[PDB]
Amino acid sequence: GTTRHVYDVCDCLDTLAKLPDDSVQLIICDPPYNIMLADWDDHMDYIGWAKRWLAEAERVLSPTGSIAIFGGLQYQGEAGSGDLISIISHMRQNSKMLLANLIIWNYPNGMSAQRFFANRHEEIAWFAKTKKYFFDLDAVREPYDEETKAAYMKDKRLNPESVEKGRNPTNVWRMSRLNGNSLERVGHPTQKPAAVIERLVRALSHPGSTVLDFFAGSGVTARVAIQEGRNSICTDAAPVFKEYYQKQLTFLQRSYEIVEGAANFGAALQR
Ligand SMILES: Nc1ncnc2c1ncn2[C@@H]1O[C@H](CSCC[C@H](N)C(=O)O)[C@@H](O)[C@H]1O
Ligand SMILES: [Cl-]
Ligand SMILES: [Cl-]
Repeated sequence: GTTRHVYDVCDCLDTLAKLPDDSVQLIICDPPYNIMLADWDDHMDYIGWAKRWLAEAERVLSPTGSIAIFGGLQYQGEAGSGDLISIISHMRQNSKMLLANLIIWNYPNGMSAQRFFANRHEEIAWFAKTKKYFFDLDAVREPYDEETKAAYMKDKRLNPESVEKGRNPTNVWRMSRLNGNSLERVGHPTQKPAAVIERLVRALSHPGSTVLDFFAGSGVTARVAIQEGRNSICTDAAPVFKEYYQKQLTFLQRSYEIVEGAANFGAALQR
């Protein structure tokens, strides 16, 4: 009943290259949306660079696996950059994966704007490797209060089972981002709130399966994986990632084993 979690500082392609085909159940992907100066030696645009890990991501996913890709739809056209649409368009043309849902993360607060509608959303593209993708809706249903539940149980037109299990969360999630006073905050500039990752982990992966994140950033995926009983592999190219990861652990003050080093990826792949 003990889960395994491996972490290390690596480039995404180097991590993927060490993972065998169909060995991962879920991938959390919140990638940078611009290439680096040196990348111009081999590419002419963002997708040219991104196509490599997107292909590798699909390769390591199991037949029942899925990948959630975070991104926006505000790309302006700057060379070397792109957004979630650049990725989706590429996938429609070159991948057999299915777009099972385009989730809208609608957050409450943000900056104001005088010349346009203030931005209050970012997206999550959920891609499934095949039609046999795993999905656990009941694990993420939102229960009605005892009052609403009662009013529905009296309505013979409605199914009692559905009422008791709760409502489908829908593909529009109203969840707030982390603020400067959040207890989760480890220092990463774009740290994602555990709440959003949790819903993905619960709905798109089963207990004891492997969750992979090669742009781990703050290491939030490992914390969620540990909490939900999943195994995990988290890597990020930034040396500071190790610090964030260790910090995530302190939040966990349960049976799990932490292992450093890409050479040990296997520990987290074992079912
Ligand atoms: N080649 C690479 N391999 C692995 N990780 C990389 C990488 N290039 C960047 N990263 C890491 O990926 C993470 C991206 S955070 C991006 C958040 C959000 N998508 C946004 O655009 O604001 C960072 O932690 C960064 O260190
Ligand atoms: Cl959708
Ligand atoms: Cl993060």
